[PDB]
Amino acid sequence: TVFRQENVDDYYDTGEELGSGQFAVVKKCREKSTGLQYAAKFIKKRRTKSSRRGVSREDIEREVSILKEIQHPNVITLHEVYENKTDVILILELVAGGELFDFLAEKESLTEEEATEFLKQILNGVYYLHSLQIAHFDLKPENIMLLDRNVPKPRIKIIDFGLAHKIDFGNEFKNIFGTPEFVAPEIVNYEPLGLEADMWSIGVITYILLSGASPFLGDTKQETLANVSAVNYEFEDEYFSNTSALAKDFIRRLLVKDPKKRMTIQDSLQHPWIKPKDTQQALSRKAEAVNMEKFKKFAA
Ligand SMILES: [Mg+2]
Ligand SMILES: [N+]
Ligand SMILES: [N+]
Ligand SMILES: [N+]
Repeated sequence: TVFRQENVDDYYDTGEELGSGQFAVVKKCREKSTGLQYAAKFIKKRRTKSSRRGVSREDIEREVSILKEIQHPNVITLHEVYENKTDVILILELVAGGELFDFLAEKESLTEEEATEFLKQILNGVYYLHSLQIAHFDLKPENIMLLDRNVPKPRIKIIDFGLAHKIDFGNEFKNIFGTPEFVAPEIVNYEPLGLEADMWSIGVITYILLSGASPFLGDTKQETLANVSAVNYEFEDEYFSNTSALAKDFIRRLLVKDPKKRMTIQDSLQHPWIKPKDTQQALSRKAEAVNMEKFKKFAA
C-alpha cells in the first residue's frame, strides 16, 4: 500500500510529546489548511528484516488497514497516513482527556450505576469491532481514554490497534503477546485465538474498576501467567464487600477458561447487570458503590 510521500511538516505544525512506545512516539499537531488539531504518531520502520529496532511493514499495514475500516464514536479515528525513509506517520483523532482510570481516581465516590455508564461505552465499542470480526487483543486500562475531561458526560475512546486482527475463517491464529495480567488463558498456552479473548480482558477490567485490585497479578511474571492459566482468582472480602451479586455474576461469566463457554459481547449487553430486566435489579447497581480508597491506590 502507498502512503503519502510528502513532508508532513508542509501540512502540519507539530508540538509537544503526548506519549511514547518502544518504536513509537506521539506528538500534538495542527493541520494548517483547517486549523484543526490531531495527534501525529511516528512509528519506526525496521527497514532491515534482521533488525529488532523497528516495526515490520506487515504489522504496520495491518494496523492501518483495520484503522481505515472503523468509524464509531467509541473508537479512535484515522485521518491521514504519511511515510518517509525512517518512519510511518499516522494522523489520528486527538484524544486529550487522558486515561479513564485516572479520571475516576479523582472523584469523591463512584456507584455501580455510574461505573456501568462508562462500561457500556466500552461494551459498545467492542460490540462494533466484533461485529466487523475485529479482535483488539490489547484491551487494558492504558487504552481506555477520554475524549474530553471537562464535559457533563465524558466520551470513552478505545485506542492502540497495534495487536488488532481481523478474524480469518479457515485459518486458526496462534501467538503469544500482550500484557500478562490482562491476557486470556488461550494466549498464555499458545492456543487458537478469536474474539473471545477480548471478552476475558473486559472481565479483568471490570474486576479492577469495581475494586482497584488486579485479579491475577502475582509476584513474578511467571506467577501471573500461572494464575491466568489456572483461572486462580478470588473476590476478596477486603475489596468486594459492597459489590452486588449481579456484578460478580457478570465477571464470573467472562473469566472462563473455555472460550466457547465464555460470555459474548451481545450476551454481555443483555446481562441484567448491564440491562436490568425489572424491579430492584436496578436497585443493586443504583444503591451499591465502589470503594474509592482502594481504587485511588491502583491508579497511583
Ligand atoms: Mg492505533
Ligand atoms: N490538505
Ligand atoms: N484445533
Ligand atoms: N489465591
